[PDB]
Amino acid sequence: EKHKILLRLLLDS
Repeated sequence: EKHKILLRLLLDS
């Protein structure tokens, strides 16, 4: 579930 949280924090900008 670590790879899902990183992907969302980034492409958010």
